Amino acid sequence: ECITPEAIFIGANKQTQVSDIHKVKKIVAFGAGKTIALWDPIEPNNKGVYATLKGHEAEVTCVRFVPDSDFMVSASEDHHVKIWKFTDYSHLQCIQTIQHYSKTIVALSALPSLISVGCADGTISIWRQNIQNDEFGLAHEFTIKKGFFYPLCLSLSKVEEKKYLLAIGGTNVNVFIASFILSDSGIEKCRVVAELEGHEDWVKSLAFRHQETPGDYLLCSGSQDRYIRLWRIRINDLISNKQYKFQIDDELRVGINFEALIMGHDDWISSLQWHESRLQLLAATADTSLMVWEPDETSGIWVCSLRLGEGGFWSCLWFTHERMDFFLTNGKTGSWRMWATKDNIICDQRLGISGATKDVTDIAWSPSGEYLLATSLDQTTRLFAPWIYDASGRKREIATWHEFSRPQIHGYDMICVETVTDTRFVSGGDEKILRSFDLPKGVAGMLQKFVGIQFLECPPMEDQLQRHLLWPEVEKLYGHGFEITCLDISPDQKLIASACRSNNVQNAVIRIFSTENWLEIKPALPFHSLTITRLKFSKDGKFLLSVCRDRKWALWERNMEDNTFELRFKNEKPHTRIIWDADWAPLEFGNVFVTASRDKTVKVWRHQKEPADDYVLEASIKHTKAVTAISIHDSMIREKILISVGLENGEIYLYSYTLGKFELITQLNEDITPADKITRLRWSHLKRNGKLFLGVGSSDLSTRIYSLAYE
Repeated sequence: ECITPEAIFIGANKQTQVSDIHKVKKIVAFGAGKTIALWDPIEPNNKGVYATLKGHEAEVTCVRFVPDSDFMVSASEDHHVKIWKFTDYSHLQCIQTIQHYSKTIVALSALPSLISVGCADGTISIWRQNIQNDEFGLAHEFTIKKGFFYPLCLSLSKVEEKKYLLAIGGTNVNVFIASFILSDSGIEKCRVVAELEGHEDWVKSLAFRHQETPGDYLLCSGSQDRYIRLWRIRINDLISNKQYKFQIDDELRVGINFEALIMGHDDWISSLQWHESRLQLLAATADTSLMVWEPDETSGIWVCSLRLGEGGFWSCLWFTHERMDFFLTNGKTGSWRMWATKDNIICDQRLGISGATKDVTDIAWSPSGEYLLATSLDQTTRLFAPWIYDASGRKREIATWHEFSRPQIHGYDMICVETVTDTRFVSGGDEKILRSFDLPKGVAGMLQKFVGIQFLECPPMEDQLQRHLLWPEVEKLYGHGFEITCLDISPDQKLIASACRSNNVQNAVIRIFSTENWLEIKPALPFHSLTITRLKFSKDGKFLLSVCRDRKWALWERNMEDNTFELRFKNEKPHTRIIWDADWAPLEFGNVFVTASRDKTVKVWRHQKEPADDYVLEASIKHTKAVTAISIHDSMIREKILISVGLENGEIYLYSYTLGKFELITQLNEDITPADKITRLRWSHLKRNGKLFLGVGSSDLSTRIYSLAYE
């Protein structure tokens, strides 16, 4: 019936220009994979990322809000620049795609009706939007003819009406200042006027400050030489030592001069944010330092008034709310850290957002269905759960989801996870090893307090997730040099089934381990196939389903006394292409399993004793793209079964299936689905708040939660 995007967990890209914040709305927009994630940093219920803007075909690199407007500019490694416009108070849509560039866009800077673009081929362009429509047209572009120079940062400043400055920093030790004038349908008098020198390495961040005092404002530059330089700009009323004068025209005379030097002892300068209207400077560095610099009240020299954090920080943001001011910054794990201060004196850390930075490979709910696990190539296993209760046992108005634990942070290329119990899980990958972990005492009391799972003031901070909420490894299992591809637990939680793929010599094999003694049950299952893509124990544990890349499926009958297996059913032409995923249906529906294949079809297989004893094809359904994930809900909804279907391009479908007929409940709106391959779909056993819950992992970089309302 009704579908809600409950939660989106996606990590922030690691570039210095990826993030920005709307001055009026306080909405944080940052590049996250191919998408632009939107975060309300001060939502009353602590909601994290609530939407991801799709469109770019490669990693988003720059994001900037057009000041005093409803527009937003973004850039990507796809060489494109996109113009977005607000449709409601919180969401935007793409209105223009600039395909003028051949290499990655590196820097952006925006002012009302103006955009400054920097490309990795050396091009610097000025775009101003037409007045009739909202389309942005190329006004003029040029190049700094200094070898293979290309810009790494840009900053615009409106000096007077129709007259602008453009700061350029990149692969050069000098800050280039250009000046142009606004004219009918473009610009003129655009040339480089000054080369502010002083830095000793590449300039990585630039930012002009606004004119609180008419005609006298500041420009801060950050370099890879660990320093920040402050430059004073004046107009008409100007005067070692140096000062770079130039004329924007026969009636405007600018004078720039060095004013202050800061830091120099905390690695590269990652990001610099001025604050409106106070005269303070926020700086993020590459050694995980976030500092506020302001001129002393007595001596006037610049001095650090606040220090936060300690790796590295890439971007930082700054907004004021309720007489306090908030500091944002993203780290190596793609997580946003946040602080709040009455004043530069006191502060406390506020709840942030988190997510993977590389493709999400697998997910798995706990047997109870109260939390979700997800692994990523970013070498982390992450646990997400809803914040249902406050500290007093009262139920929160909205149960927003958060990462409550990071069981693993140093896992080499995991591609599969599965929960043994509510307190233990197993994980594997190309390590050629299978690791199992227990739920520690700390995480326990936290899930019990805020999530209600029975067995501080708010969910964890990034500090606690990186080195306190790790699960202790309890068991090492060796595949004897064979890479793992997937696994499953028997319903009784007494058996592991590990799928190991072929080394192009020996074929695939299924290894069975006991959860009690963690010893292999030695009759290993061989194959005439190379890569098993998914194993699944039947609901009653009687059979072990198998699907392979070479288009086959095979059912292994279980001996309930010896815990051994014997091939009983097989099919060598059930599908035309790779079978990516399979899942059983509730026994109350029958003896049924479903397959999903690269051949774009989902097929249902029901057991029949009639001639012959075998699982035969019952129904099929074709799609537009390859089907990569499928999940049947543990319970039955409206006397039928509920099937979620994930495609290679990110689309998700929800079906109700009865004997011989599929029924499209709905295709999830294109604005809430992932932007790439769904790697796993998993319903949650739990029914809560009259809602079913669906967990999704994708090459998006994201782990997403959806709800479905039935009764």
